[PDB]
Formats: sequence, C-alpha cells, structure tokens
Amino acid sequence: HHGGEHFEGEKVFRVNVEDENHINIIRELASTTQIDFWKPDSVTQIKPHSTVDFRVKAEDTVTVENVLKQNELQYKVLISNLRNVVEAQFDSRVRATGHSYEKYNKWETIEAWTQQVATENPALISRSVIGTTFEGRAIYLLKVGKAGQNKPAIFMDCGFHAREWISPAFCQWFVREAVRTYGREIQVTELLNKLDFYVLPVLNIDGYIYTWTKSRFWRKTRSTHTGSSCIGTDPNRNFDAGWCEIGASRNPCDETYCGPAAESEKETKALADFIRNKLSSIKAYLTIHSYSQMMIYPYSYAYKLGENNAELNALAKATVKELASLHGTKYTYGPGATTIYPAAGGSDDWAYDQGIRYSFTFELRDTGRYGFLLPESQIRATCEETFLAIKYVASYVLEHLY
Ligand SMILES: [Zn+2]
Repeated sequence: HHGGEHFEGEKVFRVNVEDENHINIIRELASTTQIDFWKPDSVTQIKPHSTVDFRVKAEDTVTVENVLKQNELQYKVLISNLRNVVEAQFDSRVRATGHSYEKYNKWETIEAWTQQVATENPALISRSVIGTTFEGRAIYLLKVGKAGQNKPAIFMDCGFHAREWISPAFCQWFVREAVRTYGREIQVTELLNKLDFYVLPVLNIDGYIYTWTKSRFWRKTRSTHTGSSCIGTDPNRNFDAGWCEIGASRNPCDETYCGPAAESEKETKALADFIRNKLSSIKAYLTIHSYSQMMIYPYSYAYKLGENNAELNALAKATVKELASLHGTKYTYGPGATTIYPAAGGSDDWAYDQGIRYSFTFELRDTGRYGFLLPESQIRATCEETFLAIKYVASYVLEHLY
C-alpha cells in the first residue's frame, strides 16, 4: 500500500568520500546508473570528507554495491528495502479520517484545513492567496497574530521540496500550537499580540500532489517546457541570489535545474513578489526543509558573511540548545557555504539580501535513518521541539527590532 510496491527492492546507500577520486567514482556511477541523490542534492555538491546519501533502483543495486566494494569505499545500507520504509511512514495511531496534525495530509486536506482554521479562529488567523501554481492551484498564506497597527512580521514557509513531507507538517503544527495556547500561555499570547507570522504551509503544491499521486521522491515543481520534455525546476535554486552561478544545473532534466530564468516559477515569483511588497514589515525569514537536523544562515551563494554574522551564530547556537532541551535532539548550525556547500539561488540568501537581517533555513529530522520517510509517529516530537526553536527566534527578533 501507499505506492510502496513501486519501490520494491530499492535501496538507500550512505557512502563516505575522502577525496576527489572517491567523488569521481560516485560521479561515474551516476552517469551510467539512475541515482536519486538525497544528501547532498547533487553530485556537484559533494565535498571531501563527507557522506553521500542516495537511492538506487532495484535493478541497479547489485551493480552499485559491487562498484562500492571494488573501489573499497566505506558505505552502509541505510534502507535495504525501500518498499517497507515507504509503507511504514503511515504509522499514525490516530483513529479518524480527514486532517490530523499527527498524520501527513494530502493537499486537498491541507487546503480545506487552511480555510477551516481561519474560519474557526478569525481573530487570530486570516488566509490569503499569494498566487497560483503552474498547474493552477491557489497558493495560500496564513497570517497568524492578533490584529494591531504597524506590526512587525516573521515570514515562514514550508513545502519547497515536494518529498520533504515533515516540512508542511511543521507549518501546520505551528498553527495548531498558536490556536491551542494563545490566551493560555503568556509567551505565545505576547508573541501573537506583538508579531504577525505569515505561514505558507506548502509552496510547491503541484510537486507535493505529485508525490502523493505518482512519484514519492519527486522534489521539483511541475512546470513544463514547449521544447524540452523534461519537467520541473528546483525552487530553492530559482531565486535572484547569484542565480544559477554555482551549485545548480542548466539542464532542465536535472534535479537541481535552476529554471530558464530567475523567478521563472509561478510559485517562487509569488513568494518573491509578496516579500518585496511586505519588505517594510518582515523582520525575519524562516524556511523549513528536511532532513539532517541543521540550522543554516547566509551566505550559501558565496564565501562571505553578513554584517551581523556573529549575531546569527550566537542566536543559532542558543536556538539549537533550546531545541535539544525537550527531546535531546541535536542540531548543527553555521553559514551555508561552509556548513553545507556553496549553492546559488536560495530564498534565504535572497531574503537576507533584501535587508531581512534574520534569515534561517531549518532542516528537520532525521539524520538519514528514515530521511524523507520520517514516520507519522515522529511528527509530534519533531514538531514540538521545532516549535520551541521558532518561539525562541521570534522572541529574540522582538527584542531586536529594526
Ligand atoms: Zn528542501
């Protein structure tokens, strides 16, 4: 069930690379066999002394593993039969149908939920449409907060990469906790009285739907071309921040295709347009991804740091400590170029270059045991600890307005 049958026999490997020859063996592998990179996003993003997580087709696992053995590369099999892990994602004990904050929800469900949560809490939540996807779906934005004059705002989005299902789940949990605890908990009451939070539960709606209907591991948008038969752009390489200069692909068929132009995707244009329009009120930009348990700040497109990088490092350090306090979960943090790898076109860098001084990417659980297939039974714990981190950051921003 749940499309797991399609992944029978597939495996996810973790390979250690220590030098360029190790990396060139994976590159050669990728060039002759169909490899779905999980972490990093692409062969061009692999560094010396790092690990690489990737999914292999059933008919190719022997080949891959024999290359790994022959070249005597250190590796492990993270997942030996992907079918079982795909099916085991759906392990909620929630007894009920329809939306749940402790299940992964289909888009029609999330869409109906955005309307229902706004109707039921009209003093704290309003919904708007900030644009339309390539396929024609309305892109909803929730504004969370008690009405006030000239309020500062925090912008938080989820669902850039279609297969990263824990990210939209987190955006929903945030709204859950806002509604559940406003007026009962003074910190949340003050945060929502003093700030607006714009929460975008799924940006890449077309891709998200696709992961439920046809291709669980799809990540890009679903835009087509009149010429190429390839589909989709990587939304987090599509922003106007050193656009496509490094760590992205110009080939429409690659998973890290930067698009035919900056802001070519209707979805990223809608986001960028909104932030341009609300620039004088937005004081922080937070973008939610998975997996690997990191908190990243600019810059990713370049080996340079912002004026306030020491501030960002201290705030990240304190935030990940707050996060760990609940369930012990360990995050790493730092500037993207050196913590992860240089890559252009990211919304976090773009936002920061627009003058939004607090800009962070969060990569949620886990660290590869399940990867994108993080079970429903971990949604609550993941979201609880993440919520502590977002509250910490928001409270900081309130003390450091500008
Ligand atoms: Zn992502």
